[PDB]
Amino acid sequence: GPIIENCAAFIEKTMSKYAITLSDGTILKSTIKNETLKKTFPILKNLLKDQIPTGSSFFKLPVVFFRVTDNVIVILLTNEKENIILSMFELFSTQFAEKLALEYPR
Amino acid sequence: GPIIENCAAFIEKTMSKYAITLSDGTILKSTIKNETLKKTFPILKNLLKDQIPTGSSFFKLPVVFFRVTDNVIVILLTNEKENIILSMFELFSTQFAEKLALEYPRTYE
Amino acid sequence: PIIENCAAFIEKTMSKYAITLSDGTILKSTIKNETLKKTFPILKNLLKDQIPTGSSFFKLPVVFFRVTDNVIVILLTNEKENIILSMFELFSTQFAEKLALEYPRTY
Ligand SMILES: [Cl-]
Repeated sequence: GPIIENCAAFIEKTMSKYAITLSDGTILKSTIKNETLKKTFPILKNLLKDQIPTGSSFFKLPVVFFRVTDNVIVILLTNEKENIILSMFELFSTQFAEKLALEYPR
Repeated sequence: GPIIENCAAFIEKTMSKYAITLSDGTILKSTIKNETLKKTFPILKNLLKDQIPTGSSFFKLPVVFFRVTDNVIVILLTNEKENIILSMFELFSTQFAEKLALEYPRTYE
Repeated sequence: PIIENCAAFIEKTMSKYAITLSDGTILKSTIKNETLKKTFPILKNLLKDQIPTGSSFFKLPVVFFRVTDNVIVILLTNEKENIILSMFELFSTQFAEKLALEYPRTY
Protein backbone atom coordinates (compact mmCIF):
# COMPACT_ATOMS: atom_id res chain seq x y z
CA GLY A 1 0.00 0.00 0.00
CA PRO A 2 1.37 3.37 1.10
CA ILE A 3 5.17 3.75 1.19
CA ILE A 4 6.80 5.59 4.09
CA GLU A 5 5.34 2.90 6.33
CA ASN A 6 7.24 0.56 3.98
CA CYS A 7 10.42 2.68 4.04
CA ALA A 8 10.42 2.77 7.82
CA ALA A 9 10.15 -1.00 8.29
CA PHE A 10 13.02 -1.39 5.84
CA ILE A 11 15.21 1.04 7.78
CA GLU A 12 14.23 -0.33 11.21
CA LYS A 13 15.41 -3.77 10.04
CA THR A 14 18.93 -2.38 10.69
CA MET A 15 18.69 1.05 12.45
CA SER A 16 16.52 2.06 15.41
CA LYS A 17 16.88 5.84 14.97
CA TYR A 18 16.01 7.50 11.66
CA ALA A 19 13.85 10.08 9.92
CA ILE A 20 12.39 10.30 6.43
CA THR A 21 12.20 14.00 5.58
CA LEU A 22 11.62 16.39 2.71
CA SER A 23 13.86 19.29 1.75
CA ASP A 24 11.69 22.03 3.29
CA GLY A 25 11.56 20.52 6.77
CA THR A 26 8.55 18.22 6.51
CA ILE A 27 9.10 15.07 8.60
CA LEU A 28 7.22 12.28 6.89
CA LYS A 29 8.22 9.73 9.56
CA SER A 30 10.73 9.83 12.42
CA THR A 31 11.89 7.92 15.51
CA ILE A 32 14.38 10.72 16.26
CA LYS A 33 12.97 13.03 18.93
CA ASN A 34 11.92 16.60 18.12
CA GLU A 35 14.71 18.25 20.14
CA THR A 36 17.41 16.58 18.05
CA LEU A 37 15.61 17.09 14.71
CA LYS A 38 15.07 20.80 15.39
CA LYS A 39 18.81 21.31 15.89
CA THR A 40 19.62 18.96 13.00
CA PHE A 41 17.55 20.33 10.16
CA PRO A 42 19.22 23.77 9.74
CA ILE A 43 22.52 21.94 9.20
CA LEU A 44 20.95 19.70 6.56
CA LYS A 45 19.38 22.61 4.64
CA ASN A 46 22.81 24.25 4.45
CA LEU A 47 24.55 21.17 3.05
CA LEU A 48 21.63 20.62 0.68
CA LYS A 49 22.46 23.71 -1.37
CA ASP A 50 25.49 22.03 -2.99
CA GLN A 51 27.15 19.40 -0.76
CA ILE A 52 24.68 16.50 -1.08
CA PRO A 53 23.79 15.84 -4.70
CA THR A 54 20.84 13.58 -5.29
CA GLY A 55 21.90 9.98 -4.82
CA SER A 56 24.72 10.76 -2.37
CA SER A 57 25.21 10.43 1.37
CA PHE A 58 26.95 12.62 3.93
CA PHE A 59 28.49 11.44 7.19
CA LYS A 60 29.06 13.06 10.58
CA LEU A 61 28.55 10.15 12.93
CA PRO A 62 26.28 9.51 14.73
CA VAL A 63 24.37 11.61 12.07
CA VAL A 64 24.15 10.47 8.43
CA PHE A 65 22.18 11.96 5.54
CA PHE A 66 21.02 10.19 2.39
CA ARG A 67 19.36 12.14 -0.43
CA VAL A 68 17.31 9.20 -1.81
CA THR A 69 15.43 11.39 -4.33
CA ASP A 70 15.76 15.07 -5.16
CA ASN A 71 13.22 16.02 -2.44
CA VAL A 72 13.42 13.07 0.02
CA ILE A 73 16.22 12.76 2.60
CA VAL A 74 16.87 9.92 5.03
CA ILE A 75 18.47 10.86 8.36
CA LEU A 76 20.14 8.25 10.55
CA LEU A 77 21.50 8.29 14.09
CA THR A 78 23.72 5.21 14.07
CA ASN A 79 27.14 3.87 14.94
CA GLU A 80 26.99 1.00 12.41
CA LYS A 81 30.11 0.46 10.35
CA GLU A 82 30.36 2.55 7.18
CA ASN A 83 29.87 -0.30 4.71
CA ILE A 84 26.64 -1.44 6.38
CA ILE A 85 25.17 2.06 6.15
CA LEU A 86 26.17 2.51 2.51
CA SER A 87 24.73 -0.96 1.80
CA MET A 88 21.44 -0.11 3.53
CA PHE A 89 21.19 3.10 1.46
CA GLU A 90 21.98 1.34 -1.82
CA LEU A 91 19.26 -1.28 -1.21
CA PHE A 92 16.71 1.21 0.16
CA SER A 93 17.13 3.30 -2.98
CA THR A 94 16.83 0.49 -5.54
CA GLN A 95 13.69 -0.76 -3.73
CA PHE A 96 12.14 2.68 -2.97
CA ALA A 97 13.61 5.66 -4.81
CA GLU A 98 11.18 5.18 -7.69
CA LYS A 99 8.02 4.96 -5.58
CA LEU A 100 9.26 7.77 -3.30
CA ALA A 101 10.03 10.22 -6.11
CA LEU A 102 6.52 9.41 -7.36
CA GLU A 103 4.77 10.06 -4.04
CA TYR A 104 6.79 13.15 -2.97
CA PRO A 105 7.87 15.07 -6.08
CA ARG A 106 9.50 18.44 -5.50
CA GLY B 1 -10.00 16.84 4.34
CA PRO B 2 -12.85 15.83 6.66
CA ILE B 3 -10.38 14.25 9.12
CA ILE B 4 -10.47 17.11 11.65
CA GLU B 5 -14.24 17.28 11.30
CA ASN B 6 -14.45 13.58 12.16
CA CYS B 7 -12.03 14.04 15.07
CA ALA B 8 -14.19 16.90 16.37
CA ALA B 9 -17.44 14.97 16.17
CA PHE B 10 -15.86 11.97 17.92
CA ILE B 11 -14.73 14.13 20.89
CA GLU B 12 -18.00 16.11 21.01
CA LYS B 13 -19.74 12.76 21.52
CA THR B 14 -18.33 12.92 25.07
CA MET B 15 -16.66 16.23 25.99
CA SER B 16 -17.90 19.63 24.93
CA LYS B 17 -14.76 21.73 25.67
CA TYR B 18 -11.82 20.60 23.53
CA ALA B 19 -9.23 21.77 21.05
CA ILE B 20 -7.01 20.08 18.47
CA THR B 21 -3.73 21.85 17.76
CA LEU B 22 -0.41 21.28 16.10
CA SER B 23 2.64 20.94 18.31
CA ASP B 24 3.83 24.36 17.08
CA GLY B 25 0.62 25.93 18.43
CA THR B 26 -1.53 26.16 15.30
CA ILE B 27 -5.16 25.77 16.36
CA LEU B 28 -7.01 23.45 14.01
CA LYS B 29 -10.25 23.20 15.93
CA SER B 30 -11.27 24.59 19.30
CA THR B 31 -14.53 24.93 21.17
CA ILE B 32 -12.46 26.37 24.00
CA LYS B 33 -12.36 30.17 23.90
CA ASN B 34 -9.09 31.08 22.15
CA GLU B 35 -8.15 33.37 25.05
CA THR B 36 -8.54 30.60 27.63
CA LEU B 37 -6.83 28.08 25.36
CA LYS B 38 -3.69 30.17 24.87
CA LYS B 39 -3.22 30.37 28.65
CA THR B 40 -2.75 26.58 28.80
CA PHE B 41 0.22 26.93 26.42
CA PRO B 42 2.91 27.35 29.17
CA ILE B 43 2.00 23.83 30.35
CA LEU B 44 1.98 22.48 26.79
CA LYS B 45 5.34 24.09 26.08
CA ASN B 46 6.84 22.33 29.11
CA LEU B 47 5.32 18.99 28.05
CA LEU B 48 6.78 19.26 24.54
CA LYS B 49 10.21 20.27 25.85
CA ASP B 50 10.12 17.21 28.12
CA GLN B 51 9.16 15.26 24.99
CA ILE B 52 6.01 13.64 26.37
CA PRO B 53 5.63 10.42 24.35
CA THR B 54 3.08 9.92 21.62
CA GLY B 55 -0.01 8.29 23.15
CA SER B 56 0.70 9.76 26.61
CA SER B 57 -1.59 12.14 28.45
CA PHE B 58 -1.12 14.79 31.15
CA PHE B 59 -3.72 15.85 33.74
CA LYS B 60 -3.97 19.24 35.48
CA LEU B 61 -7.72 19.31 36.06
CA PRO B 62 -9.84 20.64 34.51
CA VAL B 63 -7.16 20.73 31.73
CA VAL B 64 -6.01 17.53 29.99
CA PHE B 65 -3.36 17.09 27.25
CA PHE B 66 -3.04 14.10 24.89
CA ARG B 67 -0.27 13.68 22.31
CA VAL B 68 -2.06 11.70 19.63
CA THR B 69 0.85 12.06 17.08
CA ASP B 70 4.26 13.79 17.15
CA ASN B 71 2.60 16.91 15.74
CA VAL B 72 -1.06 16.78 16.91
CA ILE B 73 -2.26 17.63 20.44
CA VAL B 74 -5.73 17.08 21.87
CA ILE B 75 -6.75 19.42 24.70
CA LEU B 76 -9.74 18.94 27.01
CA LEU B 77 -11.49 20.95 29.66
CA THR B 78 -13.37 18.28 31.58
CA ASN B 79 -14.44 16.89 34.96
CA GLU B 80 -15.07 13.36 33.65
CA LYS B 81 -13.25 10.52 35.38
CA GLU B 82 -9.68 9.80 34.33
CA ASN B 83 -10.39 6.21 33.34
CA ILE B 84 -13.10 7.38 30.91
CA ILE B 85 -10.83 10.13 29.51
CA LEU B 86 -7.94 7.70 29.02
CA SER B 87 -10.29 5.29 27.22
CA MET B 88 -11.50 8.13 25.02
CA PHE B 89 -7.93 8.97 24.00
CA GLU B 90 -6.95 5.39 23.24
CA LEU B 91 -9.98 4.92 20.97
CA PHE B 92 -9.40 8.36 19.43
CA SER B 93 -5.82 7.33 18.62
CA THR B 94 -6.85 3.94 17.19
CA GLN B 95 -9.26 5.49 14.69
CA PHE B 96 -7.42 8.73 13.73
CA ALA B 97 -3.71 8.67 14.63
CA GLU B 98 -2.39 7.15 11.40
CA LYS B 99 -4.42 9.56 9.29
CA LEU B 100 -3.56 12.64 11.41
CA ALA B 101 0.13 11.68 11.12
CA LEU B 102 -0.13 11.75 7.32
CA GLU B 103 -2.38 14.78 7.05
CA TYR B 104 -0.48 16.89 9.63
CA PRO B 105 3.22 16.06 9.48
CA ARG B 106 5.65 17.89 11.70
CA THR B 107 7.42 20.62 9.72
CA TYR B 108 10.52 22.67 10.50
CA GLU B 109 10.27 25.59 8.08
CA PRO C 1 14.10 29.54 14.13
CA ILE C 2 10.52 30.82 14.50
CA ILE C 3 11.99 34.20 15.43
CA GLU C 4 14.38 34.04 12.47
CA ASN C 5 11.36 33.68 10.14
CA CYS C 6 9.58 36.58 11.89
CA ALA C 7 12.62 38.75 11.30
CA ALA C 8 12.74 37.72 7.62
CA PHE C 9 9.03 38.43 7.18
CA ILE C 10 9.38 41.93 8.67
CA GLU C 11 12.58 42.62 6.72
CA LYS C 12 10.70 42.27 3.42
CA THR C 13 9.12 45.69 4.14
CA MET C 14 11.00 47.52 6.92
CA SER C 15 14.65 47.27 7.87
CA LYS C 16 14.50 48.84 11.39
CA TYR C 17 12.61 46.50 13.72
CA ALA C 18 12.80 44.66 17.02
CA ILE C 19 10.91 41.70 18.46
CA THR C 20 10.85 41.70 22.24
CA LEU C 21 9.07 40.15 25.22
CA SER C 22 6.66 41.96 27.53
CA ASP C 23 9.41 42.31 30.14
CA GLY C 24 11.88 43.83 27.65
CA THR C 25 13.82 40.75 26.54
CA ILE C 26 15.29 41.39 23.13
CA LEU C 27 14.69 38.42 20.83
CA LYS C 28 15.92 40.00 17.56
CA SER C 29 16.58 43.61 16.60
CA THR C 30 18.12 45.84 13.97
CA ILE C 31 17.37 48.91 16.07
CA LYS C 32 20.34 50.36 17.94
CA ASN C 33 20.23 49.36 21.60
CA GLU C 34 20.63 53.02 22.54
CA THR C 35 17.22 53.55 20.97
CA LEU C 36 15.52 50.45 22.44
CA LYS C 37 16.50 51.28 26.00
CA LYS C 38 14.98 54.74 25.81
CA THR C 39 11.99 53.16 24.05
CA PHE C 40 11.16 50.42 26.55
CA PRO C 41 9.76 52.62 29.39
CA ILE C 42 7.15 53.79 26.88
CA LEU C 43 6.28 50.20 25.98
CA LYS C 44 6.03 49.20 29.67
CA ASN C 45 3.52 51.95 30.41
CA LEU C 46 1.46 51.14 27.32
CA LEU C 47 1.46 47.49 28.39
CA LYS C 48 0.11 48.61 31.80
CA ASP C 49 -2.96 50.24 30.25
CA GLN C 50 -3.24 46.73 28.72
CA ILE C 51 -3.00 47.89 25.11
CA PRO C 52 -4.86 44.88 23.77
CA THR C 53 -3.37 41.84 22.10
CA GLY C 54 -3.62 42.40 18.36
CA SER C 55 -3.67 46.17 18.60
CA SER C 56 -0.92 48.54 17.56
CA PHE C 57 0.15 52.00 18.72
CA PHE C 58 1.62 54.63 16.37
CA LYS C 59 4.09 57.34 17.41
CA LEU C 60 6.00 58.04 14.25
CA PRO C 61 8.65 57.04 13.49
CA VAL C 62 7.96 54.48 16.28
CA VAL C 63 5.36 51.72 16.08
CA PHE C 64 4.42 49.02 18.60
CA PHE C 65 2.44 45.88 17.80
CA ARG C 66 1.29 43.51 20.54
CA VAL C 67 1.10 40.33 18.48
CA THR C 68 0.54 38.13 21.50
CA ASP C 69 0.14 38.66 25.21
CA ASN C 70 3.90 38.35 25.61
CA VAL C 71 5.49 39.43 22.27
CA ILE C 72 5.78 42.98 20.93
CA VAL C 73 6.96 44.03 17.49
CA ILE C 74 8.65 47.45 17.33
CA LEU C 75 9.31 49.30 14.08
CA LEU C 76 11.12 52.52 13.28
CA THR C 77 9.58 53.45 9.96
CA ASN C 78 8.23 56.32 7.89
CA GLU C 79 5.94 54.03 5.87
CA LYS C 80 2.26 54.87 5.66
CA GLU C 81 -0.14 53.53 8.28
CA ASN C 82 -2.11 51.28 5.92
CA ILE C 83 1.05 49.50 4.84
CA ILE C 84 2.14 48.99 8.46
CA LEU C 85 -1.28 47.69 9.57
CA SER C 86 -1.33 45.31 6.58
CA MET C 87 2.11 43.90 7.35
CA PHE C 88 0.91 43.45 10.96
CA GLU C 89 -2.28 41.64 9.96
CA LEU C 90 -0.25 39.33 7.72
CA PHE C 91 2.49 38.88 10.33
CA SER C 92 -0.12 37.92 12.92
CA THR C 93 -1.80 35.36 10.69
CA GLN C 94 1.47 33.59 9.87
CA PHE C 95 3.03 33.76 13.35
CA ALA C 96 0.72 34.61 16.28
CA GLU C 97 -0.33 31.10 17.31
CA LYS C 98 3.23 29.83 16.95
CA LEU C 99 4.62 32.79 18.88
CA ALA C 100 1.99 32.29 21.60
CA LEU C 101 3.28 28.72 22.16
CA GLU C 102 7.00 29.51 21.82
CA TYR C 103 6.90 32.49 24.25
CA PRO C 104 3.97 32.02 26.67
CA ARG C 105 3.29 34.47 29.44
CA THR C 106 3.93 32.25 32.43
CA TYR C 107 1.53 31.68 35.35
CL1 LIG D 1 9.77 14.57 20.92
